[PDB]
Amino acid sequence: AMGSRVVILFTDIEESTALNERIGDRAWVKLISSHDKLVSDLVRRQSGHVVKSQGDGFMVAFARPEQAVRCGIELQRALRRNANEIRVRIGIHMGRSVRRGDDLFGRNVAMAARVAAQAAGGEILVSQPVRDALSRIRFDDGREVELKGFSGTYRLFAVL
Amino acid sequence: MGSRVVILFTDIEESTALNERIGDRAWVKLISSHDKLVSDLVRRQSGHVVKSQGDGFMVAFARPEQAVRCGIELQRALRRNEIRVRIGIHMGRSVRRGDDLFGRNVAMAARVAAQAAGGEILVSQPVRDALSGIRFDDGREVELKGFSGTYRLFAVL
Ligand SMILES: [Ca+2]
Ligand SMILES: [Ca+2]
Repeated sequence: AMGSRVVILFTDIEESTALNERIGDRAWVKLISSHDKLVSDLVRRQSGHVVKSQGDGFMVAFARPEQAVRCGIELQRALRRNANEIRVRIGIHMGRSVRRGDDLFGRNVAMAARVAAQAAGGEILVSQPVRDALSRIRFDDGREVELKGFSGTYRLFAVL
Repeated sequence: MGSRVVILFTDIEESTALNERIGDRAWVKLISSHDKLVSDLVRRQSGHVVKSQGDGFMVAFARPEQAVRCGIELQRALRRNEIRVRIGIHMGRSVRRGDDLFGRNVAMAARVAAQAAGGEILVSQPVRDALSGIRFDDGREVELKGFSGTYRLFAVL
């Protein structure tokens, strides 16, 4: 089979451009640097690696889905603690994808990005394969969506 | 808010549908050759690829004519070859740290590219004004997400 199994987590900040415009570039560079360090550290704690990041978005790879979910939960908790300003959406999907360079390519990379794009600020959504892989962490009963660039319907599950 | 820089974004129109159509094997081959093409052409105009992810590139140039020429050669090259790519170009101060670019003008460049049609090179008004060899349309006025008001964007003819 083409490619290797990987669990891909995408995250990005809700309305980051408006935030940047509000607080100005000096404050934004500090904010996004602090955020990057936060994400990086929490990823490393779950034996993940940040594959790509640009602006307010990150693509992260894990070997096991429980690591990816644990990382998301800790990130959302950490962001809530900080707020006591920044909300992030998190999406997780797993499947085979092709490593080329220090990037990942293939339909399951794109799918992971769409699972994330479906998530509200403050929310962690996972694809059905992730939910099913973790069925033995708690999930809602899912909602049915259609993902940009893909035919058919997909059920996405919120982490509780 | 950092050094003056010209920022070019490009990305493939509906790459996901494309991937699903030809399959991963074919897609990885396609995007690998596309990456080679873009990298080649950027270097030809003294640009520097700052970030690339999936079907997209963020590119830095010193001068707006370099960015526009690069965009023109890339569209021409792609025609000689199906994929359509959006190209957007903006200029302004951006913070350049750790081999990356930060700030509102990076976001603005991405918004300009996102407004471009496949096969189009769209530039912001500061880029058009700096180039006053290169011909533009009369512009179109649009809202860009995250920014207040409207912006006039100009296609390269
Ligand atoms: Ca965002
Ligand atoms: Ca695209």
